[PDB]
Amino acid sequence: NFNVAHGLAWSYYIGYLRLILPELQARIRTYNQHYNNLLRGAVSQRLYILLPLDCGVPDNLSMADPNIRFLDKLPQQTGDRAGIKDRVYSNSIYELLENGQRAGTCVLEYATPLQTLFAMSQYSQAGFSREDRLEQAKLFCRTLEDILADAPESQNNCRLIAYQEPSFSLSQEVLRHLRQE
Amino acid sequence: NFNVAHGLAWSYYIGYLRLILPELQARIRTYNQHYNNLLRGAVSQRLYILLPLDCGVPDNLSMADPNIRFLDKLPQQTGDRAGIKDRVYSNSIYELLENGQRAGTCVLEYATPLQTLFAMSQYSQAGFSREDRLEQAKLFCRTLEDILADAPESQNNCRLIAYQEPSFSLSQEVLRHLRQE
Ligand SMILES: Nc1nc2c(ncn2[C@@H]2O[C@@H]3CO[P@@](=O)(S)O[C@H]4C[C@H](Nc5ccncn5)C[C@@H]4CO[P@@](=O)(S)O[C@@H]2[C@@H]3O)c(=O)[nH]1
Repeated sequence: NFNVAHGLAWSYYIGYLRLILPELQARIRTYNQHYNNLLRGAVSQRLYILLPLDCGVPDNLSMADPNIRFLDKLPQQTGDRAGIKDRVYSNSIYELLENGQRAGTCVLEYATPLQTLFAMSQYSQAGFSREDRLEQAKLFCRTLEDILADAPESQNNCRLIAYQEPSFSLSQEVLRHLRQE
Repeated sequence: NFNVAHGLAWSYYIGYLRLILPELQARIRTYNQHYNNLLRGAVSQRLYILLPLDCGVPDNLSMADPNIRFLDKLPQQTGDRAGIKDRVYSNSIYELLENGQRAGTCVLEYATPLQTLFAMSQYSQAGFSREDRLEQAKLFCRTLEDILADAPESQNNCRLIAYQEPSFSLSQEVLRHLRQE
């Protein structure tokens, strides 16, 4: 089933990352200056993209880790897309708690296509086993990192976080990446 | 490359159609009663989905046909999705002109995944020829009509319009479907 992950990786890039990454640093500037709390840390640059290989994508991040808490939204990006006037691209800023205190602030979300690889394995008519799914989850991440390696839109404004669950802390996995910068 | 279209069809269903179709008749009710012009035709039920097999998806429908004109937006649907608080699902209402007069009003848009099959054929690193693309465009449409055939969310609130360009009128192709109901 090689082609499934390949197509979803190209779709994620073409349909989302190449569209929102060019305007992301500008949107974070705007938030930092005009909407961020005077007394709090600037939102970090770069979109943090969670890639659970078990494809467990909760809709609420706080369900993954209590130490990951919704703070605010960036200014919305809108554009005409395929006959939709003002299609909305929205992103969410999280606080990452270390010892019940804020250790960092970033734009953070899951790669939605993985929620879709999950659903596809659950639907009989899709013909996609749960074995197929760990494999295609890996291929999706690889394909996406190859694409971004050559992408002119990734000018260091995007960070992939791939991880496997065997006590594992997501907030710690994000802070580990966030602190490399 | 069978698996490319298959995955994008399942993604379109899981990631969009199964989420927005259940709440679509309610959203059209609301528009008809509270926002539609007193003196104009009700917006038709059902989401009209354009499926050009040449995968030519302009962002503005008026570029496909001057007789297809943006009228208004439905009320926005929002929900937490994969760590995005209040991700926005937006749809656009078009007037279909026959003889410079309104012959019909419907929620109308292109299947975005086809814009993506187009882009994929244009990018060297995707490894996807323009021959592959007409084939995968056909498979996408088939896979999608099989999915919807069994879908509990498609309770006759969704209409696929597949078409090939060889004078062809899109507004006439939409009015032909719209008038079957
Ligand atoms: N027509 C129409 N189709 C839609 C819409 N929303 C989703 N889909 C389609 O549903 C399938 C799976 O959706 P998913 O969330 S898993 O994947 C998306 C995720 C990412 N896009 C975004 C956008 C905003 N915020 C965050 N990410 C790229 C990827 C492909 O996005 P596309 O636009 S190219 O098409 C998808 C795909 O086929 C919509 O509003 N209109």
